[PDB]
Amino acid sequence: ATIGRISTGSKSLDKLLGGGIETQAITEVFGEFGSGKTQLAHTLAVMVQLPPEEGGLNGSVMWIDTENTFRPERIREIAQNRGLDPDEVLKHIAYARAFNSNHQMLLVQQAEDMIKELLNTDRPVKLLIVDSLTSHFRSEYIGALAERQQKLAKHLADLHRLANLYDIAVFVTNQVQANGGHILAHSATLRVYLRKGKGGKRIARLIDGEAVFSITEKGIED
Ligand SMILES: Oc1cc2ccccc2cc1O
Repeated sequence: ATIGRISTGSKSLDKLLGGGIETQAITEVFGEFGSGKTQLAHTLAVMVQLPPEEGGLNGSVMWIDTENTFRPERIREIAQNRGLDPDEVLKHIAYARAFNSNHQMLLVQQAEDMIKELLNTDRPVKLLIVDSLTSHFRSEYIGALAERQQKLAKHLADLHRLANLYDIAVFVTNQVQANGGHILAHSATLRVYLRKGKGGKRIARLIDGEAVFSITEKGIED
């Protein structure tokens, strides 16, 4: 398949990304608590449902939530301010809460079943969100870094296989602050560092110019 792109909602961020986040790729956004990673996830879950003329892929979404941070009311707001019907937008987001890192890994295998079911339809899965990808692994493997890296590596390999096999954009978040970070090392297709700037602006930079945007009723925008 050709590489599809999903607009982030921000022209600035889209330019930095070459048009938007790519299908057949894992995009990892990392930064401190409160930097806006989950807001970007919510925005992408709406944008992907637009037609290509508006920066979407007419796509369905699957969302694995590890921190109980998914907010349907926020999806509704973004959808209503992106000219979409909020009920339709929510009906095309499949949502699951991961109880722990092992359940998170099983949910990726489960996601493949729904991906296959929708593959030949007019609303194939085009976006798989894992927010947060690392939080359970970090808490469960304190003092056991080598084992943590083994499990994360298999999890990321599973996500890669889905991205490439089914032409999906995988978008993952990773909280990194004071003294923290192996990030996801070199595993993601693309690493985006997100931070707060003056006056509530958010700033994004590719790791391996900078885009600037705001969090608004449209999700994010210039
Ligand atoms: O109904 C489902 C929703 C999911 C969401 C994320 C990952 C896997 C899922 C599997 C489901 O059957």
